[PDB]
Parts: sequence; C-alpha cells; structure tokens
Amino acid sequence: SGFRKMAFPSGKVEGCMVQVTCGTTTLNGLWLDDVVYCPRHVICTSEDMLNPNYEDLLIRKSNHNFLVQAGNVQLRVIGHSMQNCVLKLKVDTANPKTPKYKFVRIQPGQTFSVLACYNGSPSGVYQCAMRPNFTIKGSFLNGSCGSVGFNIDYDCVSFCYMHHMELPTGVHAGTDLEGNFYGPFVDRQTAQAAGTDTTITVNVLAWLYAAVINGDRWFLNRFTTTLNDFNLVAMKYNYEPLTQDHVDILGPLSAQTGIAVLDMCASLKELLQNGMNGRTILGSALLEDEFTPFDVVRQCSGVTF
Amino acid sequence: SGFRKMAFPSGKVEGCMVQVTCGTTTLNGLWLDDVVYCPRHVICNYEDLLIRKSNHNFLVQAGNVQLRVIGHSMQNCVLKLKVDTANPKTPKYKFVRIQPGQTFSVLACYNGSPSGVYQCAMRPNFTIKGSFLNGSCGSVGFNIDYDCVSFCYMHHMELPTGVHAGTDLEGNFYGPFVDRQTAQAAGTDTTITVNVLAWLYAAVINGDRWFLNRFTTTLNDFNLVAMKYNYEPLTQDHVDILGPLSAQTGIAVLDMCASLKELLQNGMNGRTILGSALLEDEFTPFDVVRQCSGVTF
Ligand SMILES: O=C1N(c2cncc3ccccc23)CC[C@]12CCOc1ccc(Cl)cc12
Ligand SMILES: O=C1N(c2cncc3ccccc23)CC[C@]12CCOc1ccc(Cl)cc12
Ligand SMILES: [Cl-]
Repeated sequence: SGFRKMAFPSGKVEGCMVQVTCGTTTLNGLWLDDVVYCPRHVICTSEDMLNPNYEDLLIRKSNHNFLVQAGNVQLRVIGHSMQNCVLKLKVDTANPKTPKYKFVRIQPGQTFSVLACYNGSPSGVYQCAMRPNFTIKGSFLNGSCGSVGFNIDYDCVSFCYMHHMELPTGVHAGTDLEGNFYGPFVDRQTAQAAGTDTTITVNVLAWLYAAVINGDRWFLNRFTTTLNDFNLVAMKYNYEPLTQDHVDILGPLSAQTGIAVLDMCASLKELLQNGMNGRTILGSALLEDEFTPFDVVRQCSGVTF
Repeated sequence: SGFRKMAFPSGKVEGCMVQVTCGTTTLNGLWLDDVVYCPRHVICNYEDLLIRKSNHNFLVQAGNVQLRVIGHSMQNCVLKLKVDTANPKTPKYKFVRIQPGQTFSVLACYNGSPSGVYQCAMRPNFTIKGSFLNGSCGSVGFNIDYDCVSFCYMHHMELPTGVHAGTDLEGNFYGPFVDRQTAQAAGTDTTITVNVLAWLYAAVINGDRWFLNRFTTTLNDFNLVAMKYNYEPLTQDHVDILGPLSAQTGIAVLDMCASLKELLQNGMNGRTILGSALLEDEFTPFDVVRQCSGVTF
C-alpha cells in the first residue's frame, strides 16, 4: 500500500556524471564509453547567448580548451563534434562504470527521473513529466545544465533529457541526448516563453485507477460518457484531449479494477465540476497528472483492495 | 527555480542491497563490510526460532553471486548475518536514530534489487507514509552528509491504514510497534509545524507571497491555534532552527506563524502554494536550505 512519486535508483547515472569546463563556464557532462555529452552552450560567454554562432565559436576551440573532470581525475579530450545542441567530447578513457544504455526521445506526458548535478557532482533525484507544452517543472539552479533525465525499466538506462535552460516562468527546457530540443525552444537568450500548459488527462485517469486499486472509490458515479462529450468538457478545464490510443493504453487498469475507461472519464468530469469537497485522493487535494499508466502498473499491487 | 520532493542519490546504498532467503520467506538485506543486516522476521519466540537455524539455512544473494553465511546473531529486531566476503562497495557509513519530523530517502527493494527511491518523513506517530508492497521488507532509509551514508530506517511492516513501521539499524522500532501478527494500529497523527513553516519560506524564496500579511503573533498564542488544528507544538528550538530562512526572506518566524494561523483558520481560497492545495510538512528547514543552494555528494 501507499502511492509515492517514485524515482528510479540513480546509481547507474551517478557513475556517468562529470564536470565540463570551457574557459569561465562550468557545467555537467554525461560520460558514456569514451564520449562526454554536454550542452553546446558551454562554449558561450553570457554576451554570446543573445545570437551565438556555435559553428564559429567551436571552430576556434581545440581539444585542450575543454577540461573534463571525473571525480578527482582529469580526462583528456582527444576529439570534439557538435550534434544539434549537444557537444560530444571524445575522451582517451572509456568509462568503466558505463551501464547498458539507450538514447530515447520521449513524448509529452511521459515521466522520467532527473539526477540534478552541480560541478559534476549529483545532489538529488526527483521524478517529473514532460509537460504538454514541452517544458518540465524541475528544480534547477544555475550550474545544473547538463543534468540528465532517464528511465531504468529492467537494467538498461534510457537517457531521454539533458537540461539546458530556465524559462521566465521558472520552468525548464532541454534536449534529447541527440541534441534536439523538446518544444519550440532555442539555446539563445532571446525572448522565449512557455506556451499555455494543460493537464495530462491520460495520467490523471491512470492515477484515479491507482486510487481505486489502493481501496478508494468515493469519486466514482453511475454515469458513463462518450469520448467526444468527455473531450468537450475536458477542453474547458485546460485538459489535454483524450485519444483512442489513451483509451487502449488504459485497458489493463480498466480490466484490473472492473471500471470501463469511459466510466472513469465520467468520474473525472464530475470531479472537475465539483472539486473534492474537503476530501483527498491518494493524499492529494489536486488531480495528479505526473504518473503514467505504465508508472501506476509498475508501482501499484496487481491485486485491487 | 522550482521545488520538488527530492531524494538523496541512491548509488552508495544500491551497492549494499542483497536478497536474504530463509525457508519460504524472501526479503532484502543490507550488506556492509562482512555483515548482512535484515529484519529478524525472515526466520518467522525469536530466540527459540533462531536456535533451530544453522548458517546454511540463510541463503544470501548479492547480484548473481551467492554469499556464504558463517555466523548469525540477533540485535533487537534485526538479524545480523556474518558472511565470508566483505562488501567491496561498502561506503563510509553510520547508523543513526532519527526523531519524528526528520526526513530521509527510502530505496524500495524487492528480491535484493532496488526498484525506486523516494523521500519521506518520520511522522509524529512514528509511522512513515511509504510505498511498499509484500517483499519490500528490509528496504532502507538514509541521509547523506558529505560522503557518509547515515542509515536510519529498515522496513518491517504495513499497518491496517496502509502506513509503514520499521526500526533503526540497531533493531529498535520507531513507535510502539512489535514485529508480529497482532492487533496494532497507527496512533492519531499530527502535522509537523516546523516543516510547514520551512516550506512556506521555500515558497517565498520561489516567489510565492500571497499568504504574507502585516501581522505577528506570540509563540504561546500560535501554539494555542496550532493545538486546535492537530499541529505539533512549535518550540523555541524550532524558531532558532528557522533563523537562517527568516534572515534570507526578511520574514520573522512569528511573522510567518501569523500567515500559517490565517491559512489554518481561513484555508487557501482556491489558491495553491508551490503547486499544492494542502500545507506540505515533509521538508525540514535543512532540506529547504539544501535544495535552494545545490549541495552535492
Ligand atoms: O537558462 C539558463 N541557465 C539556467 C538553467 N537552469 C536553471 C537556471 C536557474 C537559474 C538561472 C539560470 C538557470 C543557465 C544558462 C542560461 C542563462 C542565460 O540564458 C540562457 C539562454 C539559453 C540557454 Cl540554453 C541557457 C541560458
Ligand atoms: O506487514 C508485513 N509485510 C508487509 C510490509 N510492507 C508492505 C506490505 C504490503 C502488503 C502486505 C504486507 C506488507 C510483509 C510481512 C508482514 C505481513 C505478515 O505479518 C507480518 C507480521 C510482522 C511483520 Cl514485522 C511483518 C509482517
Ligand atoms: Cl514516450
């Protein structure tokens, strides 16, 4: 019993964190095999950030301008290349702690663990979700750039995020490990803002199924809805549209609890209209959208209370 | 910017998790140096049950390797299995007993394999609101200070309300609990006042000030209000501990108490604080200072 925002154990990622220094800028890098991956803005000064020409800044650098530190050891850079918004530094030592890994690009609504780091040293781990507006509501201070997001289903680490910047509203933007940004963001200090955010409907439904599995049914009702009528109501509360894909994905949780997806959609509609009336669901007074259907299945018991 | 429920990096603890099997029971053990620590209920009058066991009855598995048990002894509600191999991954560590209100990271484990990490607090009723299934017994709670792991909790059981009970690493239970199947229940719980105040200071640091007001209160008047809303009493030590956050934000502790009193008597009125519609009590003053400064390990 219980339901917590749970992160993956971070040990496999901690053994990959390094500090990358170029001139006066210091940030974090990910050392996998003989390559260190880090945000390309490590080659920039504060002035450069308005309209940096990264190709022009990079051509002026040599291998020995990049200082890479792994623990108390200095790694030697023997090559460098840029791939989108990530810089790849070839080093002369393969990381003996390199886990089994993949680079995966995730979709909005997907969750992942973040290992927040400063000076190549991990400070904390937390769970978060890629918002529908492609930002993440993280906890990052200056010096956290290069900190990574990941999942560890089985013993393979799937790296999905690398931290690059903080937007004016306090939310965060970054790239996959191939350097492609999530959303319409650029690694430039130009006026950029997060788009209007929405609630991840499929995740709220998954969390309502987690509440039923753990023994709570106060929010259920005798009604059902069509998918179209549910979406017309959902859009009015800034909830993401629910697709047939989402309904299919919720199939296993529906079979475990005996509650049809469109019947759970009817409880959600009613919760949006009424609020909670002093009650909580899994210890929360708000509808939680940072647990996916897969996260609920992984954390919750297979036997409904 | 941002404020998340953050756990310590778990790597130093992951390298200590093992699977302990005795007969039909399988649970988790903590391998430090040449000793594996685990709940004594892995055997099932514990001295009578233990005397009937030999070293070879305990199967200990570290990854894909079988460790050989060469001795066994009981210390309170923890069983200590002497093994023939010292853990090469043993970090610098201490066994510490924490107080209610203190927070720690839990590395939830099943079959000696870590599955997740989360942050939690020792409630005033000595239970923890964890996330544990059958097979999680022996999972541990810890903090990290510099390079030293301070182990403070070992999981033993789930109470009927879905909350969890356990011991320190010397086998002493937190709370009036016993390791056996009998009628046991969590006592009435209270809110950790010093932690709610720390979280209100974290909200101010992150730019959330709607709840601030021009008023102040005495510690006595605040405690008369706090006792009415099932909040733990606030002591002069809590006021002293909140001193740094009070100096950083310019809001006196008793000035923040007047804000908390207004929130308790009137609610949030449709508003949130750090994305929450409830008053959060699982961040200590130290957790707020650490997360708003980026301390590393
Ligand atoms: O957002 C940025 N940084 C931060 C990153 N994450 C958290 C932070 C918290 C507090 C202050 C800064 C933070 C560091 C680099 C910067 C600042 C300058 O403007 C840009 C422009 C583009 C890019 Cl890719 C990065 C940046
Ligand atoms: O509470 C217990 N266990 C659990 C532990 N954490 C989570 C759980 C979730 C769901 C079911 C059980 C769970 C496992 C062993 C048990 C149940 C049997 O009787 C006892 C008696 C004493 C002791 Cl110390 C522990 C137990
Ligand atoms: Cl995805």
